[PDB]
Amino acid sequence: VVGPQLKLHQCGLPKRMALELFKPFLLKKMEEKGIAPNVKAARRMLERQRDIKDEVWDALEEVIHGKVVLLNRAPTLHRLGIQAFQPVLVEGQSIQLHPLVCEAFNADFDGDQMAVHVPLSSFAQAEARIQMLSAHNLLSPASGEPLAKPSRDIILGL
Amino acid sequence: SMARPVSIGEAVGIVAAQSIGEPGTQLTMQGLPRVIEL
Amino acid sequence: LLMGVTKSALSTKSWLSAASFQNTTHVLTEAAIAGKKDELIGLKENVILGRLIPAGTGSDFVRFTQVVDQKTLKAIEEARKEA
Amino acid sequence: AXXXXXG
Amino acid sequence: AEPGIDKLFGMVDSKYRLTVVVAKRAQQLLRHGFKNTVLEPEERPKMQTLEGLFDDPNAVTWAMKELLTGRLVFGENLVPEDRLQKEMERLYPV
Amino acid sequence: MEIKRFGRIREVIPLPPLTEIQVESYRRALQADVPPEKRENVGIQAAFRETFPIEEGLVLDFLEYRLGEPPFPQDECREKDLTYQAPLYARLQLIHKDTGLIKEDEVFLGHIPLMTEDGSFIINGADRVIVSQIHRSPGVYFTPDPARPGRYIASIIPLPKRGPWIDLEVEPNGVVSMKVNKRKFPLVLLLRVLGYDQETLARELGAYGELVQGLMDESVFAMRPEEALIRLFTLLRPGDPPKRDKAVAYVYGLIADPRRYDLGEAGRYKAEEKLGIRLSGRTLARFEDGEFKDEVFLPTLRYLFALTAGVPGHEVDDIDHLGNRRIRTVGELMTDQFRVGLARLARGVRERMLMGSEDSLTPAKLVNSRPLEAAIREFFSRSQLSQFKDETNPLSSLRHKRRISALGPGGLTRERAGFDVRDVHRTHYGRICPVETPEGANIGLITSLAAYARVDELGFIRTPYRRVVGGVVTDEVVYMTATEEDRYTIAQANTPLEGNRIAAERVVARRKGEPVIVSPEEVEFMDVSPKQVFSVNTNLIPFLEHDDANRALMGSNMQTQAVPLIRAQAPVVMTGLEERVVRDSLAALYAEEDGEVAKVDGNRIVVRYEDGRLVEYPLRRFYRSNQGTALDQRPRVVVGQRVRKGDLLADGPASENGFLALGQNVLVAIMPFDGYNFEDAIVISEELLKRDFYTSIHIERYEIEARDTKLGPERITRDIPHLSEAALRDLDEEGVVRIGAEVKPGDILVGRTSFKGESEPTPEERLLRSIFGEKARDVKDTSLRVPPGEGGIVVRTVRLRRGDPGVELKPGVREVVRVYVAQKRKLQVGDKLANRHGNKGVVAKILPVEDMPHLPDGTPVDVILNPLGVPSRMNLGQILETHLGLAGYFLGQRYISPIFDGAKEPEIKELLAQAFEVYFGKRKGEGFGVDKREVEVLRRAEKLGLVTPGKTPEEQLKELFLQGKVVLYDGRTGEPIEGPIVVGQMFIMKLYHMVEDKMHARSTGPYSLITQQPLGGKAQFGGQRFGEMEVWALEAYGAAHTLQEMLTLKSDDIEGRNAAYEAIIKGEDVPEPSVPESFRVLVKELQALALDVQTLDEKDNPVDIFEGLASK
Amino acid sequence: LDSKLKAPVFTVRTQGREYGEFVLEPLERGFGVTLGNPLRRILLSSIPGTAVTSVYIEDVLHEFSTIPGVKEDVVEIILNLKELVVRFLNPSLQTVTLLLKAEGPKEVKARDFLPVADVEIMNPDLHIATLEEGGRLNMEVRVDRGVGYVPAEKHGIKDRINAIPVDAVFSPVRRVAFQVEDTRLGQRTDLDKLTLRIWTDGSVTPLEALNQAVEILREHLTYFSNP
Amino acid sequence: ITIGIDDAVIPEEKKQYLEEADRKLLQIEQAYEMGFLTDRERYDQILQLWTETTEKVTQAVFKNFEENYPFNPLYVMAQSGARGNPQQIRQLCGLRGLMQKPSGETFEVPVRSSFREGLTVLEYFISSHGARKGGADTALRTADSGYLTRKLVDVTHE
Amino acid sequence: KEVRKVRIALASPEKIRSWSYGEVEKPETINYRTLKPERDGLFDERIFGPI
DNA sequence: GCATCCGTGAGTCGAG
DNA sequence: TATAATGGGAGCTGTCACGGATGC
Ligand SMILES: CO[C@H]1/C=C/O[C@@]2(C)Oc3c(C)c(O)c4c(O)c(cc(O)c4c3[C@H]2O)NC(=O)/C(C)=C\C=C\[C@H](C)[C@H](O)[C@@H](C)[C@@H](O)[C@@H](C)[C@H](OC(C)=O)[C@@H]1C
Ligand SMILES: [Mg+2]
Repeated sequence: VVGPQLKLHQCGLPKRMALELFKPFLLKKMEEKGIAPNVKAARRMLERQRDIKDEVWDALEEVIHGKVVLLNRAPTLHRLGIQAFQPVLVEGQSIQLHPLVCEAFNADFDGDQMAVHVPLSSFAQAEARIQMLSAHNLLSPASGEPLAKPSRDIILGL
Repeated sequence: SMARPVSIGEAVGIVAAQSIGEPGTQLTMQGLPRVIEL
Repeated sequence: LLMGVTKSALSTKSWLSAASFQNTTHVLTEAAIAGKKDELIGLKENVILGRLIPAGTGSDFVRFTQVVDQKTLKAIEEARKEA
Repeated sequence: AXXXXXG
Repeated sequence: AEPGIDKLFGMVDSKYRLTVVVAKRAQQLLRHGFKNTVLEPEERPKMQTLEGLFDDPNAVTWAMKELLTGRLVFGENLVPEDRLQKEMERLYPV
Repeated sequence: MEIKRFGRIREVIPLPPLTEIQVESYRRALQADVPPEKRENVGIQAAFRETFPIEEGLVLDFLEYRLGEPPFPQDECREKDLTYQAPLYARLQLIHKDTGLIKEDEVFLGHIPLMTEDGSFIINGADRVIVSQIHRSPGVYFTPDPARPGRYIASIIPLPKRGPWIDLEVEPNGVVSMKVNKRKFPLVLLLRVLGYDQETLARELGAYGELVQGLMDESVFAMRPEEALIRLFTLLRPGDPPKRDKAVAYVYGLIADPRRYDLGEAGRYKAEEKLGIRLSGRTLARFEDGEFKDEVFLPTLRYLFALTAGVPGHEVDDIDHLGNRRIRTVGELMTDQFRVGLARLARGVRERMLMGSEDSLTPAKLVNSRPLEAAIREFFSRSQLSQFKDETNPLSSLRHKRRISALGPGGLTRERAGFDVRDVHRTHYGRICPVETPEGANIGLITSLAAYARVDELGFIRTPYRRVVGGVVTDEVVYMTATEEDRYTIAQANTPLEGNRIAAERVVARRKGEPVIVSPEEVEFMDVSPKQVFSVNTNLIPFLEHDDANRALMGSNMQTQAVPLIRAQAPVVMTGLEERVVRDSLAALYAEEDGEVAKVDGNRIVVRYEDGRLVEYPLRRFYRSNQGTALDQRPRVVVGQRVRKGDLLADGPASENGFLALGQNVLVAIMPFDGYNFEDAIVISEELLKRDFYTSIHIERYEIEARDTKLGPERITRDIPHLSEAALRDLDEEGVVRIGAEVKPGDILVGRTSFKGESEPTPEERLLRSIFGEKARDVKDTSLRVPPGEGGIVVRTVRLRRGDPGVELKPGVREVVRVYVAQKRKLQVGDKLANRHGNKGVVAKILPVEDMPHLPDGTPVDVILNPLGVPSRMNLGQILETHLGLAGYFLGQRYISPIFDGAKEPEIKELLAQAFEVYFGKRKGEGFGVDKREVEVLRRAEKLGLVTPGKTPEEQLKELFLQGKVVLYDGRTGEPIEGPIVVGQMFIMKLYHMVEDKMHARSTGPYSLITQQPLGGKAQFGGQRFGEMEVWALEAYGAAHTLQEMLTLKSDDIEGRNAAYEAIIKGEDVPEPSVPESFRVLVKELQALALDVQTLDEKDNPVDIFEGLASK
Repeated sequence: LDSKLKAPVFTVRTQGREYGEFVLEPLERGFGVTLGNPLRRILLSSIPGTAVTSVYIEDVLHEFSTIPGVKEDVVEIILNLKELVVRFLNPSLQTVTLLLKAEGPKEVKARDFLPVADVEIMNPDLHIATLEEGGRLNMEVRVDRGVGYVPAEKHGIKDRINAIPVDAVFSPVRRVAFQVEDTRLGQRTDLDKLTLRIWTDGSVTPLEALNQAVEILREHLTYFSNP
Repeated sequence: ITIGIDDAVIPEEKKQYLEEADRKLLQIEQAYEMGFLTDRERYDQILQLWTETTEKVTQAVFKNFEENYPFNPLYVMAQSGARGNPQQIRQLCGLRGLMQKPSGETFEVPVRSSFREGLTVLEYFISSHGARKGGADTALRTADSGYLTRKLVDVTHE
Repeated sequence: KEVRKVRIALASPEKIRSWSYGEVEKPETINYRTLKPERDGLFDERIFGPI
């Protein structure tokens, strides 16, 4: 679904998706605070949905801070089929995508789906952030020309 | 992509293949068969 | 000798790559007879083995780079000045 | 069933 | 875009070298509990929580900023590995 | 409200029963209502007639059959997971030749599934539709030789798996060659075997260009039919001894055997018409008076040489022509499999006749039903043409039944399918729809039967045409095959008529598909209606003439995906076909005769007719469809109401007062909104969720079995080890969740405890056990729990148990428990909406009502569509629908605008004018003049050349409203949108692709057995696939460690993934990954292939990746 | 159903008297633009300020005429006069006529205007005109108190036959830009964050400007009192 | 910015260009009658005529837009490059144009209707051939494209 | 050590016998009752390993 | 030298 | 643990686009 509000480097990530994706980190940061005595307690606490509480969301927000995920839309035709975005927790089950990268994925809003991957180590996260960040690739490795550029509504208004 | 010198270690082959392949679905069936022929 | 992309692919040195591409029986038998070794020069090979590919952050060129702060650098410098 | 998603 | 990314791409002969530098530095910071940081207290990256501002938990952010401050030395064959390990352990226990 | 209809076209005949293809095909096949002596030879009757009599000596013969009554009714079959079917009994008589002993008995042949009223089947509890198949009609064809331009290829094709194709070709050397079973041999030889002599072929074929001399061979006529036969047998059968009777038997089996080689009745007729001859049997030759006699080959060779010579009255054939392509319906397919099974039964019967007691044998002791049962069952369960029913809405089922597939057994294989097959042939007109098909791989291979189209007894598709004699159009209708259609000049249906007479001097018509302008003196026939050109889905798109064919396709397809809504409405602009579709799908309940309604209940409707009889109609309520949509009927009448014959009683699913309801009529504004509708995304008003527009009920089935084990029995129980009362709160005494309890992910639907596998406690477990002093229980908790992302209210529980009346399960299973969970889904971001014109999008934003663009009178709009979606796609139908929709919004009336005959611009403008009066004159009467904002907007529109300068504000507002545009205020500002905006009612549907179903994520989960990699699918809580192309992506980015993570740490490196997880939860960075298990598997597989895979170092000295475990 | 709401925290960020940023968070859904738009309208349109309405220059017949001895044409001087920021220290004073006389090789700035009682020139270094040898400039400018923006052709005021009406920019506010960003308090992610940005000429500070704006609005809410 | 049905503007010039065309058609027809032109010659001439006519009415639509209605939504979206190209817009306000037989041969009788005026059943069915062929093209070429990409990757990957 | 190379070659019958932990002399898989591997069968624990 | 035969290829994720 | 019994059946059909091997 298109977020208009997203900065070029950002993507809307559903809360539950992020919770499950980042789950070990969330357990760790839950033990770091007083939310749970230990890891296992935290996991058993997250297992049921009616056991979920306010503090855990702020905890998750602390967890994902500075981190990025990878968005990929099949088919991946060229390098930009995967791009790195800083996740922003959103209400709803839909992933929010930034308009300018659409042309790069050949994505539109008619019901296309995308996949999220979480790079784990410091190395992978560094690679993602420096090399694969959407805002960092502005030009076609193919033609050299601009890749993320105004289209549709934007060009219209301007 | 960066409009500057290529960084050593950049994998060129995959980039070339992808760059040639991506527009391929915009060519019909002298078009795509000519490309494959070449 | 000019050969098309497929034959050129199958004709490469790395038998892992050729075997992953196509004509698996042919490639593999011709590799087994001659007792071929795969030096793992290309990407596909190391991908199959699950190693760090020889490109980007996995290129020998930039991968051995070290980083150190001036404090620790000078401490180690004094350790070197002692001996 | 395929293309951009009629069915 | 990562803050001052252009300068970082300027610092190195290859972008991937920058990547390796930042990753390694970040691992150092994680392992030594941030004690080894070259950043003054006022330069510390901040995460804004419910209570107030706190230290940014993200190691990579730190490493990139440290790198921007020019207070780091990066290159091949600076010091033998076990020596660097033992020394960093000496100055900053873990 | 008043429904105003447009159009001047008068339909002579209505649409035929839409399911007639299915129902009439199957009925024709079974003849269950026909008394045995009156049965025509067709279908299973014909199968019996072919198989019997059986010889070799004893003789088993066929008399008649009978089909009994179903052991269980349809609903009961659906619930008990049975098959709705009737017993098949067969009267046979065993006859000993010598003894003269005759024994007559009725043997039980197993069961034949019955077709339900709506034209579907129930197989093993599931609703299945048998999809009719399109193929190449049997007969004789002549097609141009691709290599040799001057020459041709003759082909003789029988029914599928009814025996081999035959190719007659004139070779470069001059001899005429025949190809059978991929064997080329001179046709002369076969001609000699048939008993032809050189004289006969000389006088018959002599008139030609001396191609006949290529058929002239002296060595062939130098041998009698016997010698020629043995010669041919030696030619076709290398290594097989050339015995006389064996040769006669083989060649007879290949050519003259009706039991083996069979042309269709279609092939019969077609061969007759093409070759200009008359066939006795359905074979190519006969065995008569000890020898062979030729029916076919000589006429065929004659026509071939006559085509080669250039003789007038001889032509090639179009295999894409619908005169040359036919349809095998349900009955023909089922009968085919029945014939196969019967053949197997005959083989078994003979085998049983050879040995065994030769005195005492009965038809019961000879006949085993097993092959026939296994055959029919194979067809209904595993055939590609037997398909899980599409139940999404009634239109889905109806369309599914009308599907024409080129795939399946004997049919085409895609990736083998060319462009010519997928093309729309000129003869598709009135027969197969040019529009409705898939976008993807199957395009042109799967199609839809046209609305007025019919399938004849021969299996060819026919379309109706009105007779025209001397410029007078009669009411006499004639259905034609494409071949017969080619013979006439057929005028278009929109051509002017005064009374029954053609009112135009120049009339548009067709000759062999080619458009031609003729005089009324020349017109033989005229189109029944434009409706006949398209399918049922396509016929539901109003203003279709304004839509590009591709978007028409998209909308057409998309209607099938419409989800039944609790509030669902009929479209404001209909095609007039909305009612028939509901009526034929048997979704809605109707009145059988005239009468009075005695009772009205939510569960039932009781009706007294003129017959004085009380007929009670029960209502299906909240049943789960195959696609999970809730199919329920609701009563539309009241106590005492008088009802004539055919009046509506209960409203089916996706139906409003008898009209087809696929969605809601919402008030739309077409303007860009803050990038929220960017790239086909859609913005909706929260007022839609408030009043429950686009809200749908969905039901999901959960099933669990408790069985007997060698470790002890599983049991459904409320007693679950290590669980609190908090977790057992909603569980009843037996352990089954109660009806009406709300269940969320993690909840227990059904409790179950399984005896633990034999377990050696790890030392830590033993020590901890000593510390807490608690016995380790013998049973563990296997209880069926609500999957992630699922949940709802529990509306039903079914419990079956072994040792209970009427209940027997599969061996080893003690009990089966089912829980039905229904959830009520509102609309939410990520759900897919679409119109009928091919505009499709996902709701990207739900704004509060105050943010929504509104009319001057304070009325907000439900949906904001993006204008950018219109021009590129070229579907203008939605625009007109919107305009007329605006009119209908203010006049409070709906419309019917049939395709190609419908409301045109001027009439829409009149309606919009009246609407303007209602929308404005009221306001003037209310004592409110023109707003300042309306002045600004009017200045703008005046600059845009939209309105004529100098007019009063009211006049210009009317001018805009007539163009379908109104003044709109932005809800956030209060300022007007600088231009006037197009606003109006549009019919939009909620498609079955819903974000609630599709969203999934996983950290860690189950892994595969051999590969040790994460499972696929959301149901399995598996991971996303990172494929070759994603790997290429990462490589091009040159992210090495990310890629290495994907290849190792995240999947299939055991030690690595365990270590990584432990590290992350500990707060430690992830460890260096190791060798992925799938490579170890590769190595071992290669070793199993007798190849040695050695991982070395740079020293060429072996490195052991198995860590010694594999080496002695 | 049962609702809790905390009073938002007003955040101020100011650079000199020329600019400021204003952040109000958290706000209830939709209330970002509910307060935002009105204040924008009120700020630009209704905030009290001073402008140059009319100007007379000796030996100058009309607006597009050229002045011998001066490089800028009359039009360019009128423009420079539009950017003059004049502050009235006395609330009683509705109008002033500022006289300026100069000649010779000198570049006239806003300082050269002869001082008037309770009239402060905020931008004395502002450029008006440059004169060469033999060039003369004799002018009188009419400064009135007013609100918003009034074009010359709208007021059409003249003290003299040769006096030229000038488009009067009264608004001390040069620009208002506001944006509402989604921010979260605890569980709810949609809660509104209002960020407001205001430009001024220095005569009235942005904080003063916004306070005046909310006062005008609040007073209007009292107009619903007595029928 | 919006789209009403009146926003597709059928130029007057169209009618003229049609009548003239008809006239020329007749001329060519006469040329066939007396045997000056062969069948294929006449066919080619008619095709050329209709091609040039189509071009002409496209230019007529766009000139009408440029001069008379510069802010007309179709024209705006086209010119800005936000949506649409001259041919599509021409189909909207102009004539639909020449149509292909399933064989690839072109019909002599072009659709004279815009999507605004609306097509006639025979016209629609005539066009469906083209639509189907195009759609099948799109569906079939994805596979071969993919195959090519894979071959290229495998040959260049080291 | 680090793996820098991968070699493939024809395996000698002696090498094949060297890999093998035993010969499978029986077609049997597991027992129809105990559901445990048979002796000298494809699943035998004697050869391939402990379950 | 040039017709002819046999084997091997023929897009991606999703659900199934 | 003993009349004598002595050569099997099903094929399965609208793809090219070929590559190198094999054949007058
Ligand atoms: C048993 O057949 C299976 C495949 C056999 O293999 C193959 C090789 O032969 C066929 C035949 C003979 C067909 O006609 C197919 C067909 O018409 C398809 C798609 C296919 O792939 C078809 C296949 C094959 O792939 N397109 C449609 O039908 C479209 C135009 C409308 C209906 C869509 C709904 C969603 C379905 O109807 C669905 C409810 C379900 O019924 C099918 C998905 C069914 O799956 C099952 C469980 O029944 C398929 C067809
Ligand atoms: Mg899409």
